[PDB]
Amino acid sequence: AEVELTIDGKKVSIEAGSALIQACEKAGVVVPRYCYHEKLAIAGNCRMCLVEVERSPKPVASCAWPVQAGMVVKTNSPLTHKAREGVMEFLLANHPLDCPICDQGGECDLQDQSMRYGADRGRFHEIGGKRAVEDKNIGPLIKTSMNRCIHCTRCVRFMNDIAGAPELGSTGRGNDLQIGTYLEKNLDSELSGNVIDLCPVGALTSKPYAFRARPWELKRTESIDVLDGLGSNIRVDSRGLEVMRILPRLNDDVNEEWINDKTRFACDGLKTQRLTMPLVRRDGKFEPATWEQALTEIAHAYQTLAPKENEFKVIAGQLVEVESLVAMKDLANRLGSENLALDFPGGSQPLAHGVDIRSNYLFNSKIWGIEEADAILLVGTNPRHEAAVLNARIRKQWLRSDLEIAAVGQPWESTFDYEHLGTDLAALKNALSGPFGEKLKKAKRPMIIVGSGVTEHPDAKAFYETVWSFVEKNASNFLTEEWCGYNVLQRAASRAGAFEVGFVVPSPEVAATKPKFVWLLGADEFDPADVPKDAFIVYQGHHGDRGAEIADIVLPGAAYTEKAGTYVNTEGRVQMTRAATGLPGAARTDWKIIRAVSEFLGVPLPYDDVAQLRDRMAEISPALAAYDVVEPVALRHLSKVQLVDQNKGAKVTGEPLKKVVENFYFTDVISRSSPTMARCSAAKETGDPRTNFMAPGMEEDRPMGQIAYGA
Amino acid sequence: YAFAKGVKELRFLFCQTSQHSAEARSFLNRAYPIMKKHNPTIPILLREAQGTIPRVYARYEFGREKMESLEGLTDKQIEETVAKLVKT
Amino acid sequence: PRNAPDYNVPIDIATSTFTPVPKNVQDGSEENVVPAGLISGAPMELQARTVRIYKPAKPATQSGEKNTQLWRMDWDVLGKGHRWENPLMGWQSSADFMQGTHLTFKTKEDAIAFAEKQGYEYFVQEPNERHFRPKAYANNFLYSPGKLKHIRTK
Amino acid sequence: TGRPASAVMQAPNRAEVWSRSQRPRSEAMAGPRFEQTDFDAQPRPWAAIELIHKQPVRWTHDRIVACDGGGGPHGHPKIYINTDKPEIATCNYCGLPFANEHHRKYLESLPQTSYPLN
Amino acid sequence: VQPTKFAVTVRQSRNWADAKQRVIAAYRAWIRAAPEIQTMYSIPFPVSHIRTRIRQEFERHRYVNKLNVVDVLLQQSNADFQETMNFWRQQSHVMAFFKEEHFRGEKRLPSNFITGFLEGRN
Amino acid sequence: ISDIHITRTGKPLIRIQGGRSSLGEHTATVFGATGQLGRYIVNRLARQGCT
Ligand SMILES: NC(=O)C1=CN([C@@H]2O[C@H](COP(=O)(O)OP(=O)(O)OC[C@H]3O[C@@H](n4cnc5c(N)ncnc54)[C@H](OP(=O)(O)O)[C@@H]3O)[C@@H](O)[C@H]2O)C=CC1
Ligand SMILES: *P(=O)(O)OCC(C)(C)[C@H](O)C(=O)NCCC(=O)NCCSC(=O)CCCCCCCCCCCCC
Ligand code: SF4
Ligand code: SF4
Ligand code: FES
Ligand SMILES: [Zn+2]
Repeated sequence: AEVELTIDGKKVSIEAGSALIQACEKAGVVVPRYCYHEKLAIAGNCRMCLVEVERSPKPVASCAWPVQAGMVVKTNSPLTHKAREGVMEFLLANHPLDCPICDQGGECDLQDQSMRYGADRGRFHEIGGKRAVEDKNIGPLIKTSMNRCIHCTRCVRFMNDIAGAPELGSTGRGNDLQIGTYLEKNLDSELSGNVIDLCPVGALTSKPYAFRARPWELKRTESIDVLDGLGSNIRVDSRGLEVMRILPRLNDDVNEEWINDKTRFACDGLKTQRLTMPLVRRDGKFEPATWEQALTEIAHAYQTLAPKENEFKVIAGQLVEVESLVAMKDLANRLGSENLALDFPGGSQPLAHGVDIRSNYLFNSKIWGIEEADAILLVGTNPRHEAAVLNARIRKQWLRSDLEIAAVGQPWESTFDYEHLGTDLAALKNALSGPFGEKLKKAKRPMIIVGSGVTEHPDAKAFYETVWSFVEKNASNFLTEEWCGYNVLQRAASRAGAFEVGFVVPSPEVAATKPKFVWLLGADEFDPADVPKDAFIVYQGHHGDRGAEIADIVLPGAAYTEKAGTYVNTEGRVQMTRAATGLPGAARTDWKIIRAVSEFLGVPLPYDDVAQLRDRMAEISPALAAYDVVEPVALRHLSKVQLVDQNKGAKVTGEPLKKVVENFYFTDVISRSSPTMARCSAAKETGDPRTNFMAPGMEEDRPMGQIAYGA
Repeated sequence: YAFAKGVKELRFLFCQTSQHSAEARSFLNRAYPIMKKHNPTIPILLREAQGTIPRVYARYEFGREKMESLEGLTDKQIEETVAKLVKT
Repeated sequence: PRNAPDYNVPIDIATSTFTPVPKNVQDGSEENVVPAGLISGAPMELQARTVRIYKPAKPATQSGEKNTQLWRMDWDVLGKGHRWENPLMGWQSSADFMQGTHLTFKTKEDAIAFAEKQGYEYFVQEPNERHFRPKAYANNFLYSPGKLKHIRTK
Repeated sequence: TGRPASAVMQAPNRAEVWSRSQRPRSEAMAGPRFEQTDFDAQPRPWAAIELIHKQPVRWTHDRIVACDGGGGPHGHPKIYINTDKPEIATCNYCGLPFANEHHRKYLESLPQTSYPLN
Repeated sequence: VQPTKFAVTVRQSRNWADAKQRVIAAYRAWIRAAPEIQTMYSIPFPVSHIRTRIRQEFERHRYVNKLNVVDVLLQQSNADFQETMNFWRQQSHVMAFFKEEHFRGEKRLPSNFITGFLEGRN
Repeated sequence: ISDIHITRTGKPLIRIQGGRSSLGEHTATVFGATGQLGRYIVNRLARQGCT
């Protein structure tokens, strides 16, 4: 229940069983802290939160002090003042005078709280000197300047509890206590870059963002991660026309102060192989062209072909925003084509789940639903690779509750214990009626997560009716008023948005027609069978990759960092990206490339301001007008007609469920262009702990150095 | 009974719990599963949002689209209105 | 006509090749709002560009929340004219006269009132807040009757 | 451009760039502005990176050594360098080399070394 | 006009009959003055172009239905009139009110979608 | 008027069309620029960001 208490006179209403520092926050009182983090276990090591409590002879650590029904807390008494100066004097006695060479400079909690709660000068002048410690090699991404360690334990707590990667520790004793693996090892965790943000000081910094910028010079934009389907909320820090770093911003509904390594380091892949001008393939060589006469040769080729119904095909890639889907949907429709394919294999045929009910393809018990999950069945998903931050949230619930996890699919290296039931569809039918099924039947708030990797499995029609028929058999537990145990997990930020606007192949008939013309709209992971060789290929994108290699025209669009695109995450939340920079070269906004080629093909799409194109999106799906919120699905029971009724006679073949992510580091074109992910893969493969693995710096075998980064 | 050939996609826009959408919500809970059994080659998208005045959108070839509202209409009256949109 | 860009707005002295085409220019007739953008002496471009009203998120890098306490109104970056490279010194040149200007407001409705008074287009972003959860030092040492499934290391 | 050696060689002491985002002088001093120009009059300082690696190692018997830059209050903020790895430790501010006397045997056995070592 | 030749003490319109009387007297003075503005500032335009362009600047605020907004729009006019009739504005300020003496000219926004797309937003 | 110019030799120019601080990206040599005509060709290129 609620206890009541006074802090600096003022009554605060905090739940019983919480710490005092939590009530000080709720009461509007700033309490200095270093070790305590809202999302990490309580540690009382720093001693910077020492407050004065009535009926207590010593200062108490507020972070670890539970709130009681009647206590009095003075946070500004002379007891508190001399406590904070004394700790700030100890925290700075052995601290290296490395603020000009430190990357944490200008954004350091040790600096700010020294200015606010410390003394103005220091009393440490020992002829014997300060402590000094050697540096530690803990993989390519993290640079270590360990003299700066203040021993908060925030990273050992994060790596051991949130990341499930217990290789970081604390060896030694007393003043000679040190943070790092005793034997040099490469921190192997797709969440390991969060340690850099968690560090109060710059003892853990990022090797890519080594000495390039100062925090004060960065323009900060609150945008969305599109490198995965979860839609993680981020901050894009840029100095002029170059993105410097990508940080995590709080959103407890999605990502909770955490981002994965791909979404943090792939931004160096935004300045390396960019398409900056229109290209035409002439005599087998890509020639530069203007817009007026690359859009012309689009039209001339289209007139020459004179395609019939559905002979004009579009394939939408995995970084494509909803605005350009709706625009390309229209221009496709005015050309007599409903051939609206998607990048993944099986995406040029209709999907086993429909798109008629929104609940068919969404993560229906929202991401926040895991916080109360009791039993979870994972089907066709290695969530550590497909949805990293989501995987962590599963472990957080597992570590604190009686959560049972079972998986059907390919075994993976998991940060939580899970039962393996099998790899094929029979091993799902045998599980869902086996011992683990009664766990789903008995446990309240059950959760079945179906990976988007089964949608591309040949047996998905059988897989999807197997799952939902169990859900429909087991309602009032799976299908209560506020709960839905059916959840489909996207791994690309474009899939839920395409499904929302109906950007899919409608019928098997349109699927079998050979196209004479393919618009690869940011599509680069297309299966070769889905593009006929002799067709006319337009590639619209931002990075030169497989798609541009085969194109007949290349049209440069915008990356997600210089457009305000609409994206829908796997839970159905409609979020908006904010442009942090402008367009490079002659690139153009993606929806505008579609709208212009409407003039050149003679069917101009009506809207010609993006405000108008958002009014059109509202007609297709009104949820797309609601921002930063999930709109609940009303007819959630109507989902049986696609999942079970239209999936009744399924030609099961027995092929096992396949892995979808061969390389977590190389998933998209932004990632594959990134030098940092190049080093992350190479270090992973060869197990190299050296920070300067393919980077500037002196080595045993490089006395002279090296200017290559990423090679 | 199917939809007339030349119809490409039906789109019902309504609200999850508004009173203005209960009649539309009643229609689809009794209509859509039969509407999908007859012709599975057509998408029939049900898209809702808080405070969505009920609407229906019928698309045909070349991207021609018709919108008839549904406010005030009873459960019965909807069926003829959709029939007008899907019969030729 | 329903978000149609008025391509025939009369430009002014400060209109450039980077000025977007506006949809609505304060006529001076709209009810309950002062047409301050009409009498401000500002260019028409202020009425074409969108501003974002939001509460800045706390840095991931540090635990101070002083900058999250006030609403900021800033102008959105455009696809051309925000930054280009100077051919001579490599400096970054700009055409965006609003690039370094931001406004601070105590409440969301104070920012909305100012935006409508000046004729700005505005997108409001609702703050992301935490979910309270009681945290207890004592849990670090809770007893496991069964398998440990975690080796807490301080 | 091109014909004079000063227009071609990045510094008098060094011929190549020493960072990945450094512009070569060959590309920086191409174009119309560098026509009708004396390239031997152009500012061309000696590269610091070559000079710092010509510095002999300070051998020391201590685990932690103090570097202030060598000029009292005319140096850099005083810091402390740990010399416990079998490598040469370098001051972050000035670059001077330090090495513990315990690693002299190992260091003298390496074929190529980042500092003269004697 | 005590301190300066065309000075008018700042007055607040009493009502719409008064406010419209002042607007018409402001417009009358400006279009009367157009020959005098065209010789002093050596404007290479017909007096008719000057008068039709003066009309546009009143035509912009024809739909203002606020009395507090009209007075500031009237004070701005009176002050502009004073600095033009006294030779205080330079020819550069005056013939910069005509938005065709830009080297890009009157055509400075893109005409429609496609022409602004092929030129990169103009 | 276009933002892209492919020169007769084949190299592409990506111009930003503004005024003095802009990027015309055309490099020009005007022989006979100090007479009465040359000051008009010079001023027209230079004031739009060209060398
Ligand atoms: N303006 C007219 O009425 C007409 C002119 N033209 C031609 O157009 C061109 C430009 O006209 P305009 O500007 O009036 O010409 P100007 O006579 O005003 O200027 C001619 C230019 O040529 C340069 N020049 C002349 N002789 C030499 C020389 N022997 N060596 C080097 N530079 C030299 C001058 O430099 P400097 O000042 O140092 O001599 C000057 O920059 C000329 O060829 C002119 O004959 C054609 C038809 C009509
Ligand atoms: P009729 O009854 O149809 O219209 C009469 C009016 C216009 C009064 C309307 O009935 C009316 O009520 N409209 C609203 C009131 C109004 O017009 N408010 C504004 C009046 S002041 C004004 O418009 C000033 C305009 C600019 C003044 C300067 C013009 C010339 C400057 C440049 C000259 C050339 C270079 C030197
Ligand atoms: S961590 Fe903070 S206090 Fe320490 S050197 Fe870096 S900026 Fe200075
Ligand atoms: S390395 Fe950083 S986060 Fe880890 S204990 Fe030291 S100061 Fe704390
Ligand atoms: S904040 Fe409680 S001791 Fe660090
Ligand atoms: Zn030094």
